[PDB]
Amino acid sequence: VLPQALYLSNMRKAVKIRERTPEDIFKPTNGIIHHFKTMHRYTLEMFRTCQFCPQFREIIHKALIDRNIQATLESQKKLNWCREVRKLVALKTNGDGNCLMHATSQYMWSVQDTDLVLRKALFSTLKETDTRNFKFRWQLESLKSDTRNWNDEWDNLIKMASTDTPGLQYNSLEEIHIFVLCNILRRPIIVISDKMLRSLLKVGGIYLPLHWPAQECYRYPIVLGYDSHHFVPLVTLKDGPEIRAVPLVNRDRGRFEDLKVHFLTDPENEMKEKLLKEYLMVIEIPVQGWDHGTTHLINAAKLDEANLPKEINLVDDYFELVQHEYKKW
Amino acid sequence: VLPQALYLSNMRKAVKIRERTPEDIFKPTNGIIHHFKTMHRYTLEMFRTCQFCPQFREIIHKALIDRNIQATLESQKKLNWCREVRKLVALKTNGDGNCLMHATSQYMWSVQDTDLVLRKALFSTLKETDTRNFKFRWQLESLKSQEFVWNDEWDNLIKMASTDTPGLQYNSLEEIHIFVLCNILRRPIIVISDLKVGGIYLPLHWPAQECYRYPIVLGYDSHHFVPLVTLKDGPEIRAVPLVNRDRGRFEDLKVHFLTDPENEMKEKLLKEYLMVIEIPVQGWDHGTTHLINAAKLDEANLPKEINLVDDYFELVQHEYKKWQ
Ligand SMILES: [Cl-]
Ligand SMILES: [Cl-]
Ligand SMILES: [Cl-]
Ligand SMILES: [Cl-]
Ligand SMILES: [Cl-]
Ligand SMILES: [Cl-]
Repeated sequence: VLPQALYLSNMRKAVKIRERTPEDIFKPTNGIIHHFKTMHRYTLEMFRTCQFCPQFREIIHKALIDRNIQATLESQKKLNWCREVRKLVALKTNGDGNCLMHATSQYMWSVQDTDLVLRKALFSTLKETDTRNFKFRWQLESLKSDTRNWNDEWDNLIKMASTDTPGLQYNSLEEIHIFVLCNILRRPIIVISDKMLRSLLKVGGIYLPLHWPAQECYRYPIVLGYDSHHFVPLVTLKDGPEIRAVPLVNRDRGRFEDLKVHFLTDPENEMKEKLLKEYLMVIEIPVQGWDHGTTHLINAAKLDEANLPKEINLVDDYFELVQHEYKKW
Repeated sequence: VLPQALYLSNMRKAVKIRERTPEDIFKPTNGIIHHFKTMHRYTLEMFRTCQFCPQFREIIHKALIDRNIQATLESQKKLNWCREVRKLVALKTNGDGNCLMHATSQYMWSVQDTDLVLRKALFSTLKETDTRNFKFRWQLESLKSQEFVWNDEWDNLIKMASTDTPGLQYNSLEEIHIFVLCNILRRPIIVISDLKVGGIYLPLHWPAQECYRYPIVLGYDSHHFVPLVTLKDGPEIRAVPLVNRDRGRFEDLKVHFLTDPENEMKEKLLKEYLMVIEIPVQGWDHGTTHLINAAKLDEANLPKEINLVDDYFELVQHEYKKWQ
């Protein structure tokens, strides 16, 4: 019926978007990490489906939405658990070992990382610059959770970022790769991950571009979901009264558990709340208490409004195809 | 990722093109046939797959070209027999029973008739307009058959043009439907084949001055129509021959549904409705050259907004750099 998956809606447009990305990268010569000049500020929003009928809804949802990860994260009260906030929806992402990049790229630009532009930029930073501060931060985080050979393990993580064949086409990436990536984008990344109930994953949590001053970074996050070694973007649904925000804590039975903030130094961790407020637009939302009567204020970060112009938006072209195809029923 | 139909390089743009088509149909009050205002004057050409690594040249062909029908028509010496004119290539067409329209739509607009705009336009004329003259021409052509072994036949032809389920999804179409179609387009249709569907269909319900004088060219084999488009950019003549070699002589392509007075002036009619040129070709005696008639083919002219092969071509170029 409709396209069988998003990218088919305007292939020429996708190519145009992809072709713009490597030209937006600025490569300094004073040792500052390479980074995007403008495109990191873009954000996708998904269109509403409620106006359509179940046979149609079904084909749009089977086409665009990863309903398996969406159900897993919702059923654990990790995704879409606050009544105050706008729904997020998981978009299908290719599972080829480059999905961290495909999901990040879709969240901003509605296309996956099929030219390997983000993957290469990550590997180039890891391979060709001094990474001593990234290494230190990762050592600290490694020791907060046998005999470690630091040099050998660091070299392996650099190797994992390469485009070389080893979830089979590329090596899977892990936390440090997310942290380096957010510094290339100058934009925080928040990962909502599958995780065992405390009564019984470490990739979940908040990655800040700490190698830049907050004033030089975009202050709405990219929001990804993670499950079974797979990343997806979790994009906001157009709707208020509900507000665009993502909670920065999870429920844990009758208490709350802060999302992990990754790769901090010790003094940063002491002023974590202050740091979060610099790099994100942190608001407080009242939620129902699962121990005490009434209510508890929790921190959340504001999410961006859709700003990805039509001329670079597969989702807009997709929706216009939907409308055409719809009115014929 | 190299799509199997030109339109899929940009499905959003395909929809825009299809949406333009019914609005371009003019529907007179005085009983004259409904007809396109402007869009009938568009022509698609295919891009060259040489000037690519033959390895990659071959990836595109499996993607876009109906090579089964190209080889059949070429081995029968009907398609691309003449070494003096440009090569024509058969584009893949949906075989759902609406392929006459999918092929015709693709030749002009690079999209298939998937909203049924042309198919509905045909049925509308046959079920609404009067068609007295069409039926007469059809009777005359039908009675030329030297032997006959008969009149619910006209109503069933009308029914065949409907969008009703028959079998494929739609009823297959025949010669008379081609003739009505060329008059809705005000543009000749030429069908290359080995149903005697092959030949030339002229929009004779219109004076030639109101018609577009480059043809639509289709191929036909095994109940299936495809467009035969010009391959873009050597120095061969941009024209389709109006004869074939047949047993050591040149035989004219059939011209369909003419009246007696029209038949007596067939060559003059061809010269009014087409751009006829007289070109030299090699004889069977290699010491001899012959002049034959050919009709000029149009140059590619689909504008930016609804030009689609350029979008497909851009995809190809991006993919090829990554392939080098
Ligand atoms: Cl776990
Ligand atoms: Cl976490
Ligand atoms: Cl020849
Ligand atoms: Cl011969
Ligand atoms: Cl013929
Ligand atoms: Cl001869």
